[PDB]
Amino acid sequence: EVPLPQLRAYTVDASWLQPMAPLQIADHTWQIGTEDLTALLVQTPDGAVLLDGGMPQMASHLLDNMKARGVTPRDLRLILLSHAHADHAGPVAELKRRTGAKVAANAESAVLLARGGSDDLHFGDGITYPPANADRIVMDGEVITVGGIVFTAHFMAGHTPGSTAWTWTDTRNGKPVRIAYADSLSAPGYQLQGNPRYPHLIEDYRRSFATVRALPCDVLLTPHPGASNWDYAAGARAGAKALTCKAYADAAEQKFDGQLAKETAG
Amino acid sequence: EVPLPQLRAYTVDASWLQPMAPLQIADHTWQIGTEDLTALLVQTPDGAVLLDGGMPQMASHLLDNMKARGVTPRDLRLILLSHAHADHAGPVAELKRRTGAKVAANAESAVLLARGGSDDLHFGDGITYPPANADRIVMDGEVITVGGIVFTAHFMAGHTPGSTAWTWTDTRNGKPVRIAYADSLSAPGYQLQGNPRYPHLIEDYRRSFATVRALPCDVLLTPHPGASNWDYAAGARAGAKALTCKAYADAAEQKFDGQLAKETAG
Amino acid sequence: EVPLPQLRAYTVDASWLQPMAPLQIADHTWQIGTEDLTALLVQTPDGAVLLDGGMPQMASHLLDNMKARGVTPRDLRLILLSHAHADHAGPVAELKRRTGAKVAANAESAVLLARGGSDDLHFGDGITYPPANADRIVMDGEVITVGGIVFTAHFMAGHTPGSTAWTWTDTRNGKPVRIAYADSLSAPGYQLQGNPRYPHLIEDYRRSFATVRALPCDVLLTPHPGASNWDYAAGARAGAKALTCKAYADAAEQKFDGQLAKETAG
Amino acid sequence: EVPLPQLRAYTVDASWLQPMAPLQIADHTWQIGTEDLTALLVQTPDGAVLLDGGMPQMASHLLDNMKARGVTPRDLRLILLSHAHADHAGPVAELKRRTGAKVAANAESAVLLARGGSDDLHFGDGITYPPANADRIVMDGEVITVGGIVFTAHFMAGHTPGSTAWTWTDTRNGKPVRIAYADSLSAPGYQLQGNPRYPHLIEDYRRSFATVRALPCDVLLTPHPGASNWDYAAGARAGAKALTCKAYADAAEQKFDGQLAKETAG
Ligand SMILES: O=C(O)c1cccc([C@@H](O)P(=O)(O)O)n1
Ligand SMILES: O=C(O)c1cccc([C@@H](O)P(=O)(O)O)n1
Ligand SMILES: O=C(O)c1cccc([C@@H](O)P(=O)(O)O)n1
Ligand SMILES: O=C(O)c1cccc([C@@H](O)P(=O)(O)O)n1
Ligand SMILES: [Zn+2]
Ligand SMILES: [Zn+2]
Ligand SMILES: [Zn+2]
Ligand SMILES: [Zn+2]
Repeated sequence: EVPLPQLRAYTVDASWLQPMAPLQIADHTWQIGTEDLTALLVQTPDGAVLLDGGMPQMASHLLDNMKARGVTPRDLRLILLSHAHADHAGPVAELKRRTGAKVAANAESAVLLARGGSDDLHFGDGITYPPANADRIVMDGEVITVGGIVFTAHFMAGHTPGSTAWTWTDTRNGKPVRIAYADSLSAPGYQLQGNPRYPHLIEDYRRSFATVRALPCDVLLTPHPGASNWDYAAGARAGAKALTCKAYADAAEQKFDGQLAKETAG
Repeated sequence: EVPLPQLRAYTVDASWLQPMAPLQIADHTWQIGTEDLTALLVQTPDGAVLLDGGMPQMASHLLDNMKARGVTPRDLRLILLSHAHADHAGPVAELKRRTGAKVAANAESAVLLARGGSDDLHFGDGITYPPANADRIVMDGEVITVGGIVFTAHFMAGHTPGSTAWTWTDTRNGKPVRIAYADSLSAPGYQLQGNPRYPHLIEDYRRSFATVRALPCDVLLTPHPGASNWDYAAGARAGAKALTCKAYADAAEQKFDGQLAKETAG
Repeated sequence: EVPLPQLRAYTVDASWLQPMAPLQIADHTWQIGTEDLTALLVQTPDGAVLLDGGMPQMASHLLDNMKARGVTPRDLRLILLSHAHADHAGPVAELKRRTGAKVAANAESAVLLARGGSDDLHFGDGITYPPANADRIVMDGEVITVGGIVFTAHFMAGHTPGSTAWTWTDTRNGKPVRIAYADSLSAPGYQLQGNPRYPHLIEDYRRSFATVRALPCDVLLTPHPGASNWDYAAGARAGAKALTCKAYADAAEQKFDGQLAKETAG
Repeated sequence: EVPLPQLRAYTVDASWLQPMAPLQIADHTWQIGTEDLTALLVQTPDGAVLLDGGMPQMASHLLDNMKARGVTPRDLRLILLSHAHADHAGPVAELKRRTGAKVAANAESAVLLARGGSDDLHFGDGITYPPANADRIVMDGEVITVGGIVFTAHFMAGHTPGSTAWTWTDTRNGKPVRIAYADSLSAPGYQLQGNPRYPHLIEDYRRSFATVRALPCDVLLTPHPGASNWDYAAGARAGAKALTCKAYADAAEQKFDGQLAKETAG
């Protein structure tokens, strides 16, 4: 006779968990996550901002890289998120406990974060992580300012209801660089049509392709670097092959249309 | 070079996950969990109560056994807990979504439940589960009444700060049976002395031994049946060898004293 | 010298607090709130649903009217909300404590409900109420079924980010009646243009006028009955003068356009 | 015919709302609240701590006094609480939004804080305030360290289940000063005996008198200064008549015994 199955851990490709030293993107913006998971540190004269943290076990590595950059735990002021899945919001609860950081997120991301990713619209309880509370709720197009760097929220619902693109302007060589950190536009194993948990899913993805296409976007970054053709291990040429926001959105829409056709067939 | 380790799932002995048919304890009280995890159903003319649910993957099995007993999802009114660890409160969030059930717990258990067992005083984030909210907060000695069965809370802090014994009076052969569902009194791998996260840990365990010793207790049940010498697979003799509350408390205190001595040596 | 001002209570017109006996709308749908605040009871063979509860002090009155209708506290299964302001969600926390009811709401309404209406985008902390937790989060167009009555959520953001219309089909004289419970479309004292807390406010109101115009709508009801020209004190002619959803939306848009023009001038 | 009563605001004596300039207690410790509500600022080389905030409308005044002391919003690191009633935790939610501050509290205080003081064991929904979340849960006897000042929690349940005394050592004239910020020991209008919401109320108060009597206590402060015979308007003699912790506890117990006798008679 047969016992219920053991709980299964959320396991990922090794490269997603491979630590890297900080990689500079612009004068105040650094990649400090792993080879294949983005975690952006933005350093200001008035404290630091983190956009995404990657997987739950990455907290101490993030703190090490912040230290290397001159950011102590007390200096971390704000955490922002692309979306509240385990491989991007994983270490947020632990980072809040170990630093001065407060979380800003939209309502959808906040409720998923507070559930630790449980009762996911598509994954159920298969991919969970330590829950955390949001300190500030943001609305579409709202700005947050830290040390004079202005971050704007652009909602792009689909991958999760709370999926967000974050944009800000940094500098490089004395010239402004408009950075767009755009969320995933994938739908991995999702039921797209007639989904009772997400009835307007397709309409939301279509709007989000348009949103991403139109972002202020000298440089595009994504939570998985491969999605925007970044190679974090490629040093001085890490961002050389990066997609524009237009090309990223077009690729995502073409992929999405193909998935829809397959779902209709399958 | 070396990636961060993969997340590790909370895995348990097979017998902890082995489904069993309902085993009657008294006229209205049934064991409906697994061979080695207690989940008690108390059926009243005015709805049902569940005390503990076991592991997260046990939700559907619990619902099956309730159905077998004549309890539909709408009939489940109340969930009570021994303590909010993954192997006793595991399926609570899912049960709340799939039934009419509301959760009553003390403040300590409620905050741990809402974190999904994360940031545990002793386990860190090693043993987590889907978070759930409590609908009612109870105080020490408070009663809750369902269909005329009266449940009394007896706080017994130690194993967790929110550890609770639940007592009620059922019947068997026309005579009252005072049932005591006493929580774990173990301290598995805990730092007992000078623990910065739990400075009065030893004082709390000592008080809890006294509390358990004095419970109204014709029949003792525990979240792990082995702790009270129950054998759920032994049919008509399942409870024959069960400890008294006095003997359970004495055994736990002797074990605890030995662990203290070993900690001092080790 | 001068002390800080005393806290000021949220006071309302007397008619908003004037109890009324249940007024039947269709075969299973009743108005059970006050003369000028809507609270709809929908009775099914499988339990009851409440849509809105009015002000915080209305809980006991609601329970009295439910009792008069044959609905005991245990029979109330579900609370739905138009929006989470004090004069519609006021008694929700108390109703959850005193009944079997669980709350279903969208993410925006859930986070405002959990704050008890504090940190409102427009009112600050001026209009607060006892906080409550949502048991189920719903997405736009999602359905909830109770005793065979099907409720559909239609998001209509503006008055609050989480403003929702609820629609369902009841019967009257053997014929179907498509009921639309549409939220407020007012913006009382709001900064409409360039609002940093709600940057897309005007775009959201415009979309919501279109949403309301298109609802399945044999009979329109609104949280303030006057907004849809209901007169709950008018007995057999209570709903005689009621607006269509089209006329309600058109009136709201004309009002809104006038407010925009005044804001530009003022 | 008669409408339901209007909501009634929580109004207090004018002196409770009378702003005062900062009054120094020891080298790093200041009273910065009102004439009759304590709010203690402790300034360290590594950020500031606030113990209590008074009433909800005191947030801006607190921020003004912090500014006068050289503490900017970003410098406020930690809020601690005596108990989570409206006249001590009132402005906590707003302070968290406007500063860098995180809240540390025990489980009981955290759950009451998250409800905004609603569903109080004794007051019901009569005295509510904006809800806030705790960032850190503390256990009895646990320490928190900021800039080298060590704060110790001493639970003293009774006035609320989560009532806490906070102790720390400051300096004055080159000598250590052991400061005890002891919570209220009052029971205003409480049912003491046989209270179904608080069955061990009397036992908890008795233990708390003993706890307070034994605190390290060169200087006693209380949330209402009058309770410890402080006069914040008396300048250089503000603390001259202050009670010892022993005398404060003895007075509270004598008062409590009298209230018990009256309850038995009345
Ligand atoms: O290309 C992307 O956007 C992408 C790539 C891989 C995986 C995913 C999502 O499943 P995650 O972001 O939740 O991991 N998204
Ligand atoms: O004897 C007991 O009380 C016992 C036995 C085994 C394991 C444990 C605790 O680790 P759990 O209750 O969290 O599983 N406790
Ligand atoms: O016509 C309406 O929709 C209306 C009427 C009066 C007041 C209001 C809003 O302020 P409330 O719904 O928050 O009370 N709205
Ligand atoms: O002496 C005291 O401790 C005292 C004095 C006045 C009022 C109270 C309590 O009601 P509060 O602390 O909730 O205001 N307590
Ligand atoms: Zn994802
Ligand atoms: Zn345990
Ligand atoms: Zn409103
Ligand atoms: Zn108080």
